[PDB]
Amino acid sequence: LVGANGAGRMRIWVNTQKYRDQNDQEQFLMKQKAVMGISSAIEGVRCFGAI
Amino acid sequence: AGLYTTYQLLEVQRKLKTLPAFFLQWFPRQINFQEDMIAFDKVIQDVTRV
Repeated sequence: LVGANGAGRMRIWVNTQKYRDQNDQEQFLMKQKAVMGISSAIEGVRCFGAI
Repeated sequence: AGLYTTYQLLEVQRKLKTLPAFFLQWFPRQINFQEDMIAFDKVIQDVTRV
């Protein structure tokens, strides 16, 4: 959803993936009844401790 | 006339119906075999569990 000069450009995705839960139930990876906005500036780090 | 009405036979009007192939487009693989039966092995591996 973008304005002419490129302003305002929300970029839309839909997530419906289901993973197999620990109880073996199948549940949605993304909360289906909700919307998330996120940016690369979350700068998340995948963090691994000592084995 | 009198004994019988004369006629001209004009060309015969044949109507050869057919059932042209539509579904056999999704069955492109042909196997002619003398074994009794055909066998498939189907395998599902869910790899999405946490």
